[PDB]
Amino acid sequence: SYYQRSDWTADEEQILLGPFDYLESLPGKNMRSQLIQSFNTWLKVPTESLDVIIKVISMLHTAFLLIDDIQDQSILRRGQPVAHSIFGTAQAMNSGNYVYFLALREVQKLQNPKAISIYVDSLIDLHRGQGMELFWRDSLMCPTEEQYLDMVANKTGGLFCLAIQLMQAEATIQVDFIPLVRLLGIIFQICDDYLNLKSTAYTDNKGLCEDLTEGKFSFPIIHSIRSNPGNRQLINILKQKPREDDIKRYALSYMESTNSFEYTRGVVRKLKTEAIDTIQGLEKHGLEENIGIRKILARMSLEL
Amino acid sequence: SYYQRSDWTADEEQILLGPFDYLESLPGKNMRSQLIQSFNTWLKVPTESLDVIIKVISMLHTAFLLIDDIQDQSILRRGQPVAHSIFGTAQAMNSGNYVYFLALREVQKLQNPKAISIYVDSLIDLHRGQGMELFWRDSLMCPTEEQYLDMVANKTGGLFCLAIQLMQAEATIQVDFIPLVRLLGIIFQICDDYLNLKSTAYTDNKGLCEDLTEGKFSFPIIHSIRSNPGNRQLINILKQKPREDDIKRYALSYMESTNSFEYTRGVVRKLKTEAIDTIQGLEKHGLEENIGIRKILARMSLEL
Amino acid sequence: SYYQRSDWTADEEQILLGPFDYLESLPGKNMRSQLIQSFNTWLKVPTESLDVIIKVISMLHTAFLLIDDIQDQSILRRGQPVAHSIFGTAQAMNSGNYVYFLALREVQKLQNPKAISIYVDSLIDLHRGQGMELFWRDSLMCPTEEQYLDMVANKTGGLFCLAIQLMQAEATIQVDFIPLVRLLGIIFQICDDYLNLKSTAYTDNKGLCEDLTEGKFSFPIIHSIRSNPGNRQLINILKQKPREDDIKRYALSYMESTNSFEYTRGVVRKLKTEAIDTIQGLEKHGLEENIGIRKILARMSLEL
Amino acid sequence: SYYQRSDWTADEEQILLGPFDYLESLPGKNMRSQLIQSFNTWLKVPTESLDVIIKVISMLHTAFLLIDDIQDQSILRRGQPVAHSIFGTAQAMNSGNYVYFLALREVQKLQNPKAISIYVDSLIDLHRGQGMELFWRDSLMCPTEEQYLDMVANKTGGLFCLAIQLMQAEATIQVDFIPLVRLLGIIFQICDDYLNLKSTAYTDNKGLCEDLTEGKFSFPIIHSIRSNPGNRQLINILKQKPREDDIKRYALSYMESTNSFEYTRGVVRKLKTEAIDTIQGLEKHGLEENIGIRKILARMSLEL
Amino acid sequence: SYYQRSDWTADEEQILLGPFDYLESLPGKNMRSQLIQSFNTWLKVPTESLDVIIKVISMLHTAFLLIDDIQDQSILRRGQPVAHSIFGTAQAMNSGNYVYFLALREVQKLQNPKAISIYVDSLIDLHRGQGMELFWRDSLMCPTEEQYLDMVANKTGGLFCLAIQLMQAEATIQVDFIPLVRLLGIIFQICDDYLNLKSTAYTDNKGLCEDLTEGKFSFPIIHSIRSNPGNRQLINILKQKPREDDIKRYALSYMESTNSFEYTRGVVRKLKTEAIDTIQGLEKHGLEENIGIRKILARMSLEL
Amino acid sequence: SYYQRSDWTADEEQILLGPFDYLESLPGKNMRSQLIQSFNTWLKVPTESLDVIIKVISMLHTAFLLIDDIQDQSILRRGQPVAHSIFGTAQAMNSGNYVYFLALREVQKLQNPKAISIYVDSLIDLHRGQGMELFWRDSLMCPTEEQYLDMVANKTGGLFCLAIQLMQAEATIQVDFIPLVRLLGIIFQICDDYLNLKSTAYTDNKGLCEDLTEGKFSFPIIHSIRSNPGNRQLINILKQKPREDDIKRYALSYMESTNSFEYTRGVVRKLKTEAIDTIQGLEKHGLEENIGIRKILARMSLEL
Repeated sequence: SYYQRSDWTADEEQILLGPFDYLESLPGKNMRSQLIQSFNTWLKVPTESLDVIIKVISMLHTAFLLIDDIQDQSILRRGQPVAHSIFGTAQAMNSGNYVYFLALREVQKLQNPKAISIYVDSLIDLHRGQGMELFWRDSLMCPTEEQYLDMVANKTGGLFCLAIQLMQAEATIQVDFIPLVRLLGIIFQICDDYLNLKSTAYTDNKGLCEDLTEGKFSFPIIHSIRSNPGNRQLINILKQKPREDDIKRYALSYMESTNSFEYTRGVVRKLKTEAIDTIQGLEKHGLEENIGIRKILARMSLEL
Repeated sequence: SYYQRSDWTADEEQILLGPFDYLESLPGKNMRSQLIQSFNTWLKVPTESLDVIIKVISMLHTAFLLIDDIQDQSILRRGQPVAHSIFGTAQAMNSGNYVYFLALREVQKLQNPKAISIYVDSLIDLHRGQGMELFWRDSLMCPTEEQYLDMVANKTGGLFCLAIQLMQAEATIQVDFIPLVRLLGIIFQICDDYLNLKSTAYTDNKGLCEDLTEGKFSFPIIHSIRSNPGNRQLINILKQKPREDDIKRYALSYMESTNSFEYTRGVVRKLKTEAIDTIQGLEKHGLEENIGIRKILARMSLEL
Repeated sequence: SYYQRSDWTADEEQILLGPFDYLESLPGKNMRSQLIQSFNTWLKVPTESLDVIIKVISMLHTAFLLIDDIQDQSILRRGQPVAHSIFGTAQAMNSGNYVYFLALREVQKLQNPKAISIYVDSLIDLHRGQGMELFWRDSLMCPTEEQYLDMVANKTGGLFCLAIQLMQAEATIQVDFIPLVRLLGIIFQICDDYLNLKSTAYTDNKGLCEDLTEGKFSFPIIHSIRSNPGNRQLINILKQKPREDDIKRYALSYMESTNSFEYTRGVVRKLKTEAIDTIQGLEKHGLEENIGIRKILARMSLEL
Repeated sequence: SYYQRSDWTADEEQILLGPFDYLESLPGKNMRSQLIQSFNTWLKVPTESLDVIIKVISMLHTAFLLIDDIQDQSILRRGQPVAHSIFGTAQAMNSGNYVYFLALREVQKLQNPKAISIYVDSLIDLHRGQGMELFWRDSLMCPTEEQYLDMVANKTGGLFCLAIQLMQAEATIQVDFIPLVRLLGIIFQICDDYLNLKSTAYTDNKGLCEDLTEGKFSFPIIHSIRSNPGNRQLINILKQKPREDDIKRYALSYMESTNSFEYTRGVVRKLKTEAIDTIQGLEKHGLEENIGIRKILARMSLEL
Repeated sequence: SYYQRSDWTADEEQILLGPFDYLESLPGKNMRSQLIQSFNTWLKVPTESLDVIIKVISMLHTAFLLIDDIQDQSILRRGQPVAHSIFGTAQAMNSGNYVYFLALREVQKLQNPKAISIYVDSLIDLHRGQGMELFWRDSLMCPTEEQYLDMVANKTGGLFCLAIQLMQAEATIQVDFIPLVRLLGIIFQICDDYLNLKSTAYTDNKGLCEDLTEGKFSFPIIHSIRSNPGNRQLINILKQKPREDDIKRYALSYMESTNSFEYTRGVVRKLKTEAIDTIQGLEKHGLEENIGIRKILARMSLEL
Repeated sequence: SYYQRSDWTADEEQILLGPFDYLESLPGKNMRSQLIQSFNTWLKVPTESLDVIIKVISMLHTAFLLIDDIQDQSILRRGQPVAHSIFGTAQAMNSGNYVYFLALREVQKLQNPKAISIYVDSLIDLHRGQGMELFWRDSLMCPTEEQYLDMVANKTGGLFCLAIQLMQAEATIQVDFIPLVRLLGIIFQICDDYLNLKSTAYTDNKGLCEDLTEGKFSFPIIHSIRSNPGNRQLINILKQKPREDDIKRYALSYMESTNSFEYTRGVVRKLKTEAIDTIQGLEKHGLEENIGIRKILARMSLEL
């Protein structure tokens, strides 16, 4: 035969994972692993299966970061260069897409037929989330706050619900944790939306107000645009995707003038009270007190 | 409750599949359908199953085109604009990645315990193929022809093999058709590589010598670079990613001087001969005479 | 005294009108002269006054072309280079703005107390028209056809009305010709919108489908976008401001599929019919039969 | 009728004035209003008419800023983003051009036929000034100092003389203040020319030496170029329109080496002595002592 | 010892002369060989020496083409891609500069004490010529025709004179042929300047009117700019360095209106007449009738 | 005669030397002049000839800086703008190429036939050095450390050896100093390679890690790339030519992780010990003790 097929070699797998391994080497906050641990106080998935779920979620998380940074044309991730500024958008996009299916091969180790439908439903929902966010961005059409939370429940909540739904599939308890964890993702994203524009530590890790450079209809941005349609300064700044900080400082100033950050803080307050009440609900009906998930809720809301 | 979850709507699916429907609306060759059809003369998959496999292969094929045209920074697809030059790269990339998982969902309709692993194995090989091709392109490091074929087996063969491996999994005979189909994919790809540089039908559909613009180390380009490594004009032309026709016709002329199109024709002759031997071996061992796969063979190499 | 004021010199006026004289040297259709001439069959303005109004309308028309080609980022004007591609945007913009006021000075030669307010009212409407068109373009927000016509009445009708309103102000009859002329301007503009996409005479003078390159929401483009709002290819093509012909011919093809050129032809038929009714009504009430305005009518819609 | 014309709505006027209202909200020094107040000590125009003149001058001033920033491709105005970096050059240019004629409609409220000829003569002169400055810039031809002051007397003095000439038209005193106010504009512009390169507060408000980035043949720049034609470093730096501060710091260093800033300071001294002597001249012949205009002269000359 | 010095290898010379060999592989006119050949009818240089001078002139000529195409930012050379569009500017520039000194080494093979000073004097004049041409281009300051000719004598004559001055130095007769050859170089250059704007053979080899794209003040361009300095379109077109054909054909049309190609034809007629007089004077004083130099004369002006 | 040749004027020589005179006015470290003085303790070349050698070496040094900065697309030189950011790449390249031959005319003043062959051999070697460095850079092929030192001995050592070899030609002593001075250039370049990435004073003079922006396979960069081929982060950062400091700080961090700076320091140690032993060798055999060259060796190695 003229063609003799060769085995896949570690050296080649080291190329394919180049961009992905670069990100995993950048130190991150590891909040999804602490989310899983919190919920395991209740679901008590054994260590063998839990370690597989933690691998799958951490894998997909990094893969999405590779691809969001490309799609969102970001400069910094975790204070350091975005992977594609080193490896180029093409290899980084491929490396992330590759990992998606490496994680699918991992979920398969659970030998749990429900876990597969869960992964497929989840990846469908994640892509539906980024699909709507990109739609609004590129059409310069500000969504309603309700539309935004639907999108976030798919895009950010979608990974949280995968993690917990895989755990539910690996446990016999018949209690539905998904509503709680979806709420936690929404809070997490709204908090992330606020910190992008207000935290000094987020300026260090992504740059000043990078959501403005990216053109994102984020939560406080939506509220400031919609609080006065007569003024089109902010939505036009979004259209310009400004890299300059003079424009970003002006936008962040305009957004304070529309009380958009008290608004967001107040919404996060109301959602935290729902989450605490949901948690207390689960515990009234058979579940032991869960300090860890109360701390994960406190940690994500400190409005730095 | 502040957040109430909404259903996914037909209008939103229409947005998410915007770029995908655009490509599907472009008249194509539907070549993998004619290949499945000709293998079904042997495998005789039930029609409901063949219809599901045909949808899966159709979706994935269009989806990769979205992603591949982005990574290659192509301009034309099937003589029309590439999807991201209409919808933008981000929405094109998400549309393609989305469809990867809509197809995984469609594979589930077969209800075959082995289908998920077949899908995973193929998507992994697909990304392994494209991963290595990007690696060589981005590093300006010319592969050997042996390495090229290994990569092609994964990249172009990877989806051919997914089709025949799903069919095998739904058939009642046990014959292994994979080495044949992977040979058919290598031939298909080498022919594509030649036509991209030498066919008017391709200069009209993707533009004149578009593998040069995209910097690709394709089969004739590899041969021409390696046949006189003291002359470095062709590899340097690749690095310049030329959109200008004058540079591309000079490269094309250099490639006739190194006699690389005759080389490629000869290799295709040798590979088609192995394919016919393989087909004839399968037929001497039981299976019935397959005219259709001989026509597919003779159609894909027609201009060679 | 250190500073001594110098006079303005012929050499400096030549510099200031550099871009303006350039456009005027380009052979044009001189269409507004043929429209003034045909309304003068009724208004019978004295020749000295008509000569001043004709210079005023000529200057303003060329001046707006300078400014409009800059705001549209056009390439060709009357088949030749646009003025700023020779003189630069800044000098083209100043030349045009200058001429606005040289024309205001020429209007003063009429010595008519009401002429200044007519000029002001027209320049204001002109900028109101262009203001709204830029607003819709820059915001990627498709107007309704009713909104388009209102805008066109101001933008294209605004200078037609200035001509006829200055003439009325110098005539001795009291008939109001404005609603007719503004209808004539809306027709002129809709015809321009159609020809820009469908005429070889325009593809040679401004380039193929140049309203697409400039992102304009023109009459047929509005109809095509709104007639199937689930398909978003055409509006997305506008956002990309494509200079490539392949994208433009795809858009042009989509626009034939939504049947938007037949729609535009029908609307022009309806509007020409109103115009003839209006003309005939003016004639039944006293004024003499005006063949010339019927020829202007039939000339501007000729290719429709 | 198929077309029914709509009234202009406040919402639409809020769009047209978008860029203009943005500038008027940025806090400025308001030196033209204090110029008018100073001169009213003498002309005693009543409050009803004066308020109209102050509106017209402040309107035109902002409109010119919109357009100069576009023409001069500036980044900052009054320490904040230039309007067109938010609204785009097109809407900003239109909004400014629009305001030109809004101000003409305002001058009309004076019901003073002389005021109209004054406005027309003034707008002619302003455009003649920017016409010559742009001519020299784009031709990389350094003017003489005398040519520069002729240009400035039109460009900067032109607005000062409009303001005072409108006041003279609204007052019965037969004393010609224009020579004095033209001198004041020249001083103002030379001072502005120096502060652009030397003031720390101007670096905060426009950036470091932004006249260099813009390529302006400003007063000290002219003198430094002409003080040694053998060296072409400075005029070549002008050609490069440098955004980098390394180049601007070098240019400002070279310009100190040619004693160009003592030269400019010395010229401002001589012009202030002329202005004070002119003011004393007006007062010897009937006019009361005018402290305010002495302070406006002191405020503009403090060589920060 | 840590460092051990290696020899220079054939493979490394191949790399260094990569761009130079590329140009030499492009079919050219070999015009300076036909000029040397025709002067050798008189000077009768021994063949070994003439072969060395011919190699020196060949190398320098190709080398300057490398450097000149870089400084002019040209696209096509002899109908093919310019060397730096294949190898990059840096390697093209180094290749050319390298060859300058490989040619100095070849000049040494003549073993003539006066040859080094001849080479130096020519390279110096060559760079003096190109230096002044860049100065006028970069400063947008049109030279006088007298200045142009002085520059051309150095730039184009400079290498003609190097050839004839090396030959004179190896011959046994004492006749001075330099003023003749420098006249021949001025004629050659003026003809090149005309053909670049008017010949189909040149529009195919360098592109349509490429001196406009490169902003050159060439002989007809100088005449057209200076013949009506009130019209500034042509000089402004130079500043824009237009790659667009529409701008270039407008310039070409303006240049026919100023009657600058007839002027250039007339000047070439006058200069060819002086050349024939000079040739005939050399022949009446001893030298034999030189048909070949009359053919070179009549060939270079053929299209004029 | 129609053409009358003009003399070269000081004003024109001042244009040609524009970029070169700009550099010579920027204050530099003057290490080559102190190298020549050190070696003259031994060679005792008289002041008349030495002053010529110092002129030639300082001339060529500046000329190469003009051209390297262009080739390497640098921003700063000696803390100030690169000459071509003021004069443009074309005039700067010409001015440097011009000076090459001005220096050749200077070497001629030595009336030393050996000096000419020395200059030619040296300019050949310099261009061979930059030829190989550019080859590796543009091909993204990391050379071996041995290949790098061969290149540096030509590129940096080539000017050092010219200086000393011209002195040897002007002196009767028959002792070969070239091996020592070539070693000194290698040390100098390795030191320069390290200081580019580590010195605070080099960040001030060229910018942070400018070798990374330029894509140079410098000494520590080579060692870090080759110390782990599995990781391709650093060589890919080289390919991207990063202007951003986030990427450069990451690269410099990665390079510390591979102990590349201890490696380079250790190599410089071993080379200094060879140089000191070489110097002691020359002194054992007749040469007087040479403190100056011991200090030039100490000054270049202080690893700031």
